[PDB]
Amino acid sequence: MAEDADMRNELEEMQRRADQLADESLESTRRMLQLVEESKDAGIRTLVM
Amino acid sequence: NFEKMGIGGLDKEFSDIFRRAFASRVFPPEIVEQMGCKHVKGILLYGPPGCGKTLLARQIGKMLNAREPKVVNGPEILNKYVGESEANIRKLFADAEEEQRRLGANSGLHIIIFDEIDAICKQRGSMAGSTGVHDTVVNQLLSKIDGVEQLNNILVIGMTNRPDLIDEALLRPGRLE
Amino acid sequence: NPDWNFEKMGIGGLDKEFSDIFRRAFASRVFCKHVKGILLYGPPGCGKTLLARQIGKMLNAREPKVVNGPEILNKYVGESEANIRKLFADAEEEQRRLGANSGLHIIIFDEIDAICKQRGSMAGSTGVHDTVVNQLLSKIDGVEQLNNILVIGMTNRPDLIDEALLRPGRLEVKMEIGLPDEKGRLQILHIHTARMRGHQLLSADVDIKELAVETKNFSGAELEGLVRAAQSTAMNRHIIVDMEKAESLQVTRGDFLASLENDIKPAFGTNQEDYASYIMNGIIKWGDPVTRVLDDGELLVQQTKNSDRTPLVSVLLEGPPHSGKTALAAKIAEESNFPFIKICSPDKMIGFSETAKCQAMKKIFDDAYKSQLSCVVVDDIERLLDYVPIGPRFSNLVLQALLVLLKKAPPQGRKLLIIGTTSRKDVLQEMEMLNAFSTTIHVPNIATGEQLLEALELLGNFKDKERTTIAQQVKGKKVWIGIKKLLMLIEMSLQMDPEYRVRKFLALLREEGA
Amino acid sequence: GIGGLDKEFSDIFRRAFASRVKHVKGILLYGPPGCGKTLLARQIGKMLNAREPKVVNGPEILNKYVGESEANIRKLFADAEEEQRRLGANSGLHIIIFDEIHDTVVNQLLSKIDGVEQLNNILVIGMTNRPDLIDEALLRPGRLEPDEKGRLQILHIHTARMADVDIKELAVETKNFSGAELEGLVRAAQSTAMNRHIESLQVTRGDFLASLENDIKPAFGTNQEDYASYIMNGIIKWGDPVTRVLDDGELLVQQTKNSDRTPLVSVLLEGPPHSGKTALAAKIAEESNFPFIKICSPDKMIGFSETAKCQAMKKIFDDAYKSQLSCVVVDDIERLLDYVPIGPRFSNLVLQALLVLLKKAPPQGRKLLIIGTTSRKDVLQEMEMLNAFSTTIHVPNIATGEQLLEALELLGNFKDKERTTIAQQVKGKKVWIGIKKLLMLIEMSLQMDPEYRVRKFLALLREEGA
Amino acid sequence: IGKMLNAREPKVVNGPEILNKYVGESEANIRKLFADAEEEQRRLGANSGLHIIIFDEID
Amino acid sequence: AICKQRGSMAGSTGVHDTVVNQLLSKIDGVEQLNNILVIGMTNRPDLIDEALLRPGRLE
Amino acid sequence: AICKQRGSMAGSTGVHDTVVNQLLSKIDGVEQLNNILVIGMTNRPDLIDEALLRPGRLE
Amino acid sequence: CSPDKMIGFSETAKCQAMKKIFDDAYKSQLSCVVVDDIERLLDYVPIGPRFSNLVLQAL
Amino acid sequence: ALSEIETRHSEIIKL
Ligand SMILES: Nc1ncnc2c1ncn2[C@@H]1O[C@H](COP(=O)(O)OP(=O)(O)OP(=O)(O)O)[C@@H](O)[C@H]1O
Ligand SMILES: Nc1ncnc2c1ncn2[C@@H]1O[C@H](COP(=O)(O)OP(=O)(O)OP(=O)(O)O)[C@@H](O)[C@H]1O
Ligand SMILES: Nc1ncnc2c1ncn2[C@@H]1O[C@H](COP(=O)(O)OP(=O)(O)OP(=O)(O)O)[C@@H](O)[C@H]1O
Ligand SMILES: Nc1ncnc2c1ncn2[C@@H]1O[C@H](COP(=O)(O)OP(=O)(O)O)[C@@H](O)[C@H]1O
Repeated sequence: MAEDADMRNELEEMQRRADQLADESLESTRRMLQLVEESKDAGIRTLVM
Repeated sequence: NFEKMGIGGLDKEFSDIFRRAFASRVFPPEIVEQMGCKHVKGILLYGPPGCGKTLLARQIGKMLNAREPKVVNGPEILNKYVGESEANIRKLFADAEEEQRRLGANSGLHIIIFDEIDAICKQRGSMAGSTGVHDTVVNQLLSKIDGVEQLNNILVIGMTNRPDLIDEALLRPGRLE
Repeated sequence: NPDWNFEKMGIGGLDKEFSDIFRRAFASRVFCKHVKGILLYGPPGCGKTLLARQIGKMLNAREPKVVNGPEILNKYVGESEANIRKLFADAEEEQRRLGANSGLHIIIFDEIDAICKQRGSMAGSTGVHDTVVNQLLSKIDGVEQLNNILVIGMTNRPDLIDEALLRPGRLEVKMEIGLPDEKGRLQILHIHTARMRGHQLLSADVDIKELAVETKNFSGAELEGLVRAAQSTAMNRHIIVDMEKAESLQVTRGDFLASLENDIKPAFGTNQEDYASYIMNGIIKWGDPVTRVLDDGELLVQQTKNSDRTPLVSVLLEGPPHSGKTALAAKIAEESNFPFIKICSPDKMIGFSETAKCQAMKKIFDDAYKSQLSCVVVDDIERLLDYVPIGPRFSNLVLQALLVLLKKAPPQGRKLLIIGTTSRKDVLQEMEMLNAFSTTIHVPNIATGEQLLEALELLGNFKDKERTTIAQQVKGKKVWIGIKKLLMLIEMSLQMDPEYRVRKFLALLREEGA
Repeated sequence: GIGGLDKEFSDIFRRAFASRVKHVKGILLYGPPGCGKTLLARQIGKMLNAREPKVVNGPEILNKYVGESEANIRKLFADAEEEQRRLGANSGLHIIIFDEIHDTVVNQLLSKIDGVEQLNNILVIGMTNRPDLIDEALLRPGRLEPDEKGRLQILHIHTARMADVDIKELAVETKNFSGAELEGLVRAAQSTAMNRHIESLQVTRGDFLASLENDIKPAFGTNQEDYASYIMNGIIKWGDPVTRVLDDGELLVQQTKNSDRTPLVSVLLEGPPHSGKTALAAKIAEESNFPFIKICSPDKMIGFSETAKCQAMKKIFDDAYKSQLSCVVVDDIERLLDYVPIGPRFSNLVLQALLVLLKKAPPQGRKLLIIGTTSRKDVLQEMEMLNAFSTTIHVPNIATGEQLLEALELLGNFKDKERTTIAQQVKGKKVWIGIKKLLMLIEMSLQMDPEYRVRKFLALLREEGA
Repeated sequence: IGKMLNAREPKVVNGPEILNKYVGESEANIRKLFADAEEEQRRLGANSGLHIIIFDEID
Repeated sequence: AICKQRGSMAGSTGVHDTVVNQLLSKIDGVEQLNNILVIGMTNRPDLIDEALLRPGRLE
Repeated sequence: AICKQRGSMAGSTGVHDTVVNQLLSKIDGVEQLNNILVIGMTNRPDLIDEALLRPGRLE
Repeated sequence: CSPDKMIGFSETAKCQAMKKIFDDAYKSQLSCVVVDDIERLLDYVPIGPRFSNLVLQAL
Repeated sequence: ALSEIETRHSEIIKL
């Protein structure tokens, strides 16, 4: 031999990102954490009143 | 204004270049309308280091043409993802091909400057040390320049210490005279 | 499939090959399995683009798809393979959906070099999808044979791709366009000069017919590029301070001066042959022996030209040093004006392993074997095989890689010759290679003063007064001198003064001739 | 049902089948391409079982192996084990054949054939034209311890599918192509005469016109023959010595055929230079027609290292052994040895190789006649190589003008009239000439003017000292 | 001099730091160095706070 | 095995001599990093490059 | 093959001289382990390095 | 050190085995070394007399 | 599954 090979290689990016907006789905599921608590919080105390 | 400023040497070479590759630019439009002569696509100049080439390669295209030069530094195009390499060159010619489509006869003459081209472009049939096809951005280049779509009103200049390692397939006239 | 008519002149490269592929390619599909694909190579391209654009101009009555390079590729796994099925689905759909077998849909895929490695073994360890040949391969022929559409290819360097994928049935056909022949290139400039010559302004005294032949090995755009520069030069004269002003003048004529100037300086062929370093001053007849040598040399050349019974003629010319040996071989070679002749010389094999020095010589003789005939020159044999008499030592490998090649016959039906030259015959006897040489020539040195004076007259260096001064004493040495040195020492004495030549010249000459 | 190939066929079946009738895992056969591999694989499988299901596997054996194409490579074997595990009472055999043979599949294939679980009672056979490509593990003991009538069938499938070509030319001219790639020109056979810029010209007859090889010549046929070139001019019998030499040589090639205790026979024939003995030996070799002939010529290996040159002679010479019997020639051995007189120097390894060859016997039965050409013997007398040789042969130069005139009469260079002039002296000078230099000289003499042809001929025949 | 004589913190590469398994990112580290002095010159013009680079065992 | 002389000896540029450059650049580099001792052990010491053995890298 | 006997000088250190170093360093190295047994097999007992088989490494 | 065991080595590979054992001998207070059958160790022939000079020089 | 990513967005915004 008396052989040195030092090499590099390249990447294939994974799928599932047609557009970044997809993470806005998380902004949705934030909102259905946002839009859920006050329903019961006023529901049970609406039963109280 | 050129006003014979900044170079300080090699008036011979400057004259030959100017007449060779700016004749198409300088003439009044009718004269070549009788001809079929296109613009030259690009040129290449080399020599030993410290010999004054980057000075001129600034002044040409900095001062001489009404346009903003596009610089590429040598490897800066390169990135690991297989299509981002080429997808960074088309970034360069997109302006000049789309305004070519729009306005055929004349355009703002978007110029690219390669620099230290020997690293980025060498012969396709050498994979030693690379073990990659990615030496073959060049194929995108010369299939882009004249391509199936011929593009006029673009100028490009190469700069190298090493002239001898380039695939001469893109050195043939019309691509680099 | 072919909707419309066309005119062939546009490529102007050759019409034999365009007809040949026209014959083979289109015969099945216009007026057996039909042609699904082609590829083709030329080394500088030399018009690939024009060819593809022009048949695409003709046939489709639509735009075919173009690829710039690898652009199929993308980071997203599989979308790189989505990009190809994008265009193939149209043809596939049309075939089975529409069913008329209308094959106007064809594509130019350029630079197969880049997209495909032969099996993927090239470039060693790569991503599984870093190279996909299998997808588009399977796409075209894999599921079922597709005869409705045509794929085209361009490679300047085919050899990378060639072994794996060009096996028959994917593409059995492969074609190459070579650089122009002399009339080919004639019509190349003709088409380029059509637009100019269609206008009266340009190209007076054009003389294209000698311009072509002035280009030995040139190809394609450089010929075109000569015109680029030739206009640029005539366009230069009027371009004149900061502002370089060209006032409107429609008087401009590309003259041959432009082409002549822009012949040498701006453009360089890939391969060229010159005699300049070998010929400083030509040859001047210094008497009958030079003409004798050329007489029986041309006799020999006609012999090897007409006669098929002895395909080889083993000849050399020997003489003492500095006697005009090498240039003479070059001139006889030119007078043959065979299609292929190469000058072998150790100068170009310098500082090489003797194995490399023979492996450079086997090459050129094979290149010459490829022609129907050729004449090769080998000079300074003794220096090629590095003889030194101090004790004999030389390269033996060179000897025999010279020798047996003298004795062989190239393939039957084509004939050839060799010629060699050296400063000595004696070691050649003892080294037993001149037996192999069939014929021998003695090139003499200058033996006598009278013919010397005659040679001086050809040079015309010395005026008649001093020629007469010479003529008294000069006779009686019966000199052993060779001419190359003659040329040297005349100049050695001229530089003393024009007045005093003699004290230097003659007293310097007496050192020679013992 | 395979013409020829019976001894190899004979031995192979017993050893594998006898055990069936530890059991062998597989048997692998290597044959040259064009051996009718497909029929043999079918024939062997059919013989093994009445109705064992025949399974065919496609050519692309390997794949990426990272979760795709590994299960399928695994699955075909996997199916066989399912029957095997189910039936344990008696022997069960399934035949799987992979025709015309990355990381994981190598390891994976080896594991399936031999495992912790034995997985025996099944066999898989691979047949391939080339040994080296296939995996190393198979070779070690253990896991794997043209046909021109067929080409006529290639015709009567492809050609019969569609004023014609001959019936048989395109079946016996196979040497440059093969029918499995011959599908371009036959399809072009329309295109041949069709391209006349031709609404319809009257329909064709299937017409065959230069559709024979030339439309698409590139092909694989391994012809490996260039015999004729060495003899460019046929040898003319000019003298009794010629018939002597020829008959004395061919008695050797004849007595070898019935010989015992001389399977090799060594002869060296020698003459002075520019006396043709290279075509002559090629002629006598032509004369006795053998299965195999091969020619060791300095021309091919020019400029090669000594260990490459000897290797080349082995490489051809063991092919000659693998033939049942054949003669070979080695020419110009002064050059093969890299000899030069000025100081003695030569290639020694080639010498010693050659010399040991001349007495090395062929393995059991086979025999050869080796000949070699020598300009100069005495060199060989000093190199102590001559004793290994036997029955050496002096081929002389022309001694006499009678033989000369008769020789050029056989040729017919000169008209009898002009031949008179040179005939005027038959003895007047005496000759040392060999045929090659003479034949070279007559051409230049004729090239010169008819006045001076014989005039210059005589001058130059004298220039070499008569 | 770099760190005590003059006012900046110099960016220093120790021998090879640059080199990377992926093409182009090794070289990109070069311009990660220069791009803090590059813009600085861009938006202060000629007058500027000095930037320094120390290579070592550059051979 | 790691570091043998780097002077374009021991084959082509040693055996990946970039490494020893990085190392002796690392220990004596532009930061002092005064707070460590490295042990090293060989049966064939003479091989090692004088650049590393000098006083202050390893005295 | 791998355990051929290395020899010490600046040149001709060897082609495979760097596999053995890790082997022996696993055997008798830092953070000794007593959990192991290892069998060498060969037909060339004289080519093996003498330190590879010294007592404690292969006793 | 005998030729018996060092058969077939090329010249330098003999030299290094010598120098190896002698450098083992320079590590002990008293060393008695043997060289048997010298004339075969440095190969000697009367005919066209030839030998290995570097072996001699080393010795 | 860009169909199901876009639905993972859109249907759940409807939710
Ligand atoms: N001919 C010249 N006239 C005026 N200044 C010059 C000249 N040549 C070099 N210089 C000086 O050097 C600078 C130009 O550098 P130069 O052109 O030599 O780089 P280069 O030749 O491209 O080096 P390399 O070819 O190695 O990239 C100028 O800005 C100036 O400082
Ligand atoms: N036949 C001739 N008559 C007159 N002059 C000649 C002749 N041949 C050559 N010359 C002159 O001699 C010169 C070349 O000599 P040549 O190259 O043959 O020497 P050479 O072959 O190198 O000699 P050697 O091989 O012994 O070194 C040229 O300048 C040329 O003008
Ligand atoms: N009857 C004949 N006797 C001798 N030579 C003949 C005869 N007939 C034809 N030849 C010619 O003699 C030539 C001999 O070439 P060959 O290769 O034998 O050279 P050679 O004599 O072996 O040269 P050398 O013996 O010096 O090596 C052939 O070209 C062949 O045409
Ligand atoms: N008549 C002609 N024949 C051949 N080439 C021509 C002709 N006229 C012009 N050319 C030039 O040849 C070039 C095409 O070369 P091409 O085959 O693309 O080279 P490459 O394969 O190296 O890209 C064009 O740019 C064009 O200017």
